[PDB]
Amino acid sequence: GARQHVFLVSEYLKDASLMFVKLVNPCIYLFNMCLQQLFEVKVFKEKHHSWFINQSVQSGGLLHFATPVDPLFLLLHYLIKADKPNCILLLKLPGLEKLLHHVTKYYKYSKEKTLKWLEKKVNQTVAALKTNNVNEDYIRYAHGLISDYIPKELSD
Amino acid sequence: NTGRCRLSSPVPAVCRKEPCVLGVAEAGRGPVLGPMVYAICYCPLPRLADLEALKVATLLESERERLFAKMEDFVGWALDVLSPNLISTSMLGRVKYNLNSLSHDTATGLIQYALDQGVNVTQVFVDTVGMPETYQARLQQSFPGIEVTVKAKAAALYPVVSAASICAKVARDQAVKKWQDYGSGYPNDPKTKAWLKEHVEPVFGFPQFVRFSWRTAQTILEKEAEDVIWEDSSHRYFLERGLESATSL
Amino acid sequence: VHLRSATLRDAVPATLHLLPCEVAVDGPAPVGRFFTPAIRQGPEGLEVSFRGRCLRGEEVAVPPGLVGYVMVTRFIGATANFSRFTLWGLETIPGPDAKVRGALTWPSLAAAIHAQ
Repeated sequence: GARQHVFLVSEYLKDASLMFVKLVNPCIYLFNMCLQQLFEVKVFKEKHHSWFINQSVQSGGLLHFATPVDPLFLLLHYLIKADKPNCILLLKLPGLEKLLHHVTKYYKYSKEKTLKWLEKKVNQTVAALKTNNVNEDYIRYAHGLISDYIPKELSD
Repeated sequence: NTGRCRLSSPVPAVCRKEPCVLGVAEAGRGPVLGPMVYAICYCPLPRLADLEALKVATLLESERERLFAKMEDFVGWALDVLSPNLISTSMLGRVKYNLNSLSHDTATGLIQYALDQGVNVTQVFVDTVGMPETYQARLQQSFPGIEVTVKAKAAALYPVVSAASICAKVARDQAVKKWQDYGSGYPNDPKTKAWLKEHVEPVFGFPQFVRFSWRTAQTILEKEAEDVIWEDSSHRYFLERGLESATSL
Repeated sequence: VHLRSATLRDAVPATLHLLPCEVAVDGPAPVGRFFTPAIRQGPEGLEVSFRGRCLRGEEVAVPPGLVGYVMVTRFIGATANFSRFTLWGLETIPGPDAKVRGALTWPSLAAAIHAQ
């Protein structure tokens, strides 16, 4: 038969009170139009696994996750190339200008502001590593987590 | 019962006091279909004259049912029927536990059972297929206090083994009659080969009654049924979690 | 790809099993004919068998505050919805430090990573 996808979407996507686009990786994304928010896609691919959906088989054992994303990482590639396809709809969302004033009518990229903003996320992920309890030594561990979402991490 | 199944007759008063003799013989070792049974027979040493009349050397299905009825005051029995799913799971498990070692651990179990019930066993007879030298030494080391004897001609040599063989053969027949057109059940039979091929599921394969562990059962699955691959045929965080960034959708 | 919330709100419940083996070709399978009547409730979860191999199962629920969906294909409609899935392991139930168990801890961690 046809191809099936096992997803784990956020609870608020059920009520009406969404589109999937292939945007360039900063290092597939889901975006809302009615609610205005950007989400990333993550697939769980383990060697030797297959699903048994009701009365049908699905090889691979792929588990997709609809997890939120801060647009500051996605929109960063647009001003990273200067140093000093579906990308158009990605930026044009309410409350973007106030969000822009952390990294970058006129808009200019800054390194000093980006360095302070990235240093706050490391201290923000260190608490998640303390809440979810991931196996201080957390400094390099929390730094390595943001490195999978930005290419400037090599310089940081 | 779960995997295997043990059916037993109550221990007769004579067995617990007078010195007894045990016999071990199997039925259903070679078929791809159905379960495997193991039966033991025990009688006091002076009552060997009575069993001398109900001993073979072959016997027909009607005659074996008749012989089983006579054995059923001094003669005691115990069965051990291993399901075809249990046989499939024993051999196909992550650690290979061959039919030879599966059959022989079922033999030592029933002998222990008789010793656990209180039967005054002094000597044990065993029926094998090929070399008994390695089989005798293993059962002699397991039961050091009793004289263990293993022979391939045991069923034709002693009446205790023939009675234990009739009990294993009738139980094997009763079990397949309870399930009931395949033929005999053995891989060599062309009617059996024809039945298996007509009962193959692309995802699942054969039912519980089919011993998958057999080379005959494993070959057919590779042709008709779908290919199934098992466990044996920073970047560090996601590699340890088995997660990766999506690009497929 | 794009799809409404009406299909996500009117999706019938589903039964899911995560096998530790891969079944190469997708399509219909008679689960309720072979796998379902084979399932045995034990002290160490559930026990069934596939291709003559003993499997030990354990019921694994969707992370707190989330819901599981099964999508089929631009528009990709949700054919069904679930709250839990049966996790299976070869000979013994999959341990606490399994790759499947690790990925479920992610949205709880991800809720504080992308925080404002």
